[PDB]
Amino acid sequence: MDDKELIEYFKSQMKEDPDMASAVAAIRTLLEFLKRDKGETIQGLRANLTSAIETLCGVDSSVAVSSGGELFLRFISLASLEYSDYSKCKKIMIERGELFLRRISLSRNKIADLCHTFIKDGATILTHAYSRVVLRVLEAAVAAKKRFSVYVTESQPDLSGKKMAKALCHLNVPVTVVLDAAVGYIMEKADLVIVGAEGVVENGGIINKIGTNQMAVCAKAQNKPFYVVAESFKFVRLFPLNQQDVPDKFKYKAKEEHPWVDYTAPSLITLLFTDLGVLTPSAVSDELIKLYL
Amino acid sequence: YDLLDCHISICSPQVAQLFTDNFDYQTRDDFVRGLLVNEEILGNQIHMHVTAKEYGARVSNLHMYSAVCADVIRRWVYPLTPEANFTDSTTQSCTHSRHNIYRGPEVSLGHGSILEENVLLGSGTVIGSNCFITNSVIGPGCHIGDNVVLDQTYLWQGVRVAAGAQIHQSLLCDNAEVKERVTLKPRSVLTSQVVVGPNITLPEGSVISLHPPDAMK
Repeated sequence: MDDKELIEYFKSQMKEDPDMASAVAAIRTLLEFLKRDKGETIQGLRANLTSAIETLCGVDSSVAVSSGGELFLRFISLASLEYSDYSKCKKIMIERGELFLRRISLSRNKIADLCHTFIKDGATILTHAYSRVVLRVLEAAVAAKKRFSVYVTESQPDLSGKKMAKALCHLNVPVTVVLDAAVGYIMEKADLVIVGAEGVVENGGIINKIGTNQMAVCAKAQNKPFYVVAESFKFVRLFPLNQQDVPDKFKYKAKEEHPWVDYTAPSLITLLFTDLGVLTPSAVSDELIKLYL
Repeated sequence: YDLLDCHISICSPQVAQLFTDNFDYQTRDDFVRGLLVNEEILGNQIHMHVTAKEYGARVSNLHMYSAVCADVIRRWVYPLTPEANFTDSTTQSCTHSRHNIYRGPEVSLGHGSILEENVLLGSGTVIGSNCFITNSVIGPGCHIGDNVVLDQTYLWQGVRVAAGAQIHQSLLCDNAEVKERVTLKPRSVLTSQVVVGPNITLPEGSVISLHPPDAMK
């Protein structure tokens, strides 16, 4: 099928269910594209898949999409070169893709189960922007008879924090909203910091919504732990050194341009909660190599 | 004059004989006094050993009962704390926290409640909102309302307390009940199944029991 069908299917899948990330939609679109092929040679199919991934990347500019596409491409073909009939190989790869899609969807519950035991009783928690996995973690924590208070940030320019505040108020939890310029003023009362992630880099740092770097520095100045929640399919191969090493195709969405993302160094992070387990920033270098088979 | 009695002694078989020859002896004090008075012959001397770095006590009335309970809570007798669970019972387990706070299993807590220090909660207890409990022991399976103040009190199993109450230094037995707008002054005792009505204020030293008032009204 052509690119117009690809874009239409992608947008329809995104719009049908709001509780879904871009990566899952991209993976489902790629699987549907795989099921609608007619070729006879493997590398022609490889070229078609690469072109499809490249076209899909141009619509939405997020880090997770490209990494998910690459992981899907190199995970689908562990053993598909044995027989001489195209049909058997195609069936085997379709089965492998279905298995991969099945295995993708169990990460959030594992993350919540591993992370909910780090919250004390009667504690104040700071957070930035909106993230669904953090909400799941908090739901699991409140299901275990614990009490805490939450501070959130308005997170300009789209006021994303108020949405998370409204979602939190539905679970009768004390939640308050502060300004974007009062983070350092309010760090005094906090006890721990939990944020989401948009991509994990080779040296252990992260890429996230603009405004995380200053919060991390302020928390480091007063010796507060910094926790990160992420997923396996968000691992990318990149080794930035400063703020200007980030590729420009991720900074500006499709100074005065207001870049949307920023990078945080591994020396300001305490622990990482992934579906692979609990890893210090030093083990990410090995785990990324092992993952990229 | 700086010795505390533990009521623990090491006795020889001969002691038994001395309790059959003298038909009038009835306690240990009588035996000690008789031995210390008659210094003629046989089985005369008595010795004492004094310790300094261990613990030992006996319970004989309410005052010493309260003192011993307070000493036990604060880990003064420790090979044995509430966390140890030396009884090997499945219904008596707890977790230790800061400021000497012990929490049993499944116990639920409301919003705004504050526990100061030296508190024990049994399994199944339910607590409302905006309470204040200090230096108290609560048995298993008790229901407590809202805006309740407990200070140096002791509650046993299956006791229900209504909202808006103030209690100080009192003991409650099994299956007691207290209605609303009740204030118990220090040193109050309630026996089994005793119920106290609302809008009352008992004076100090009150004792209430379901048995005949002084041994059908």
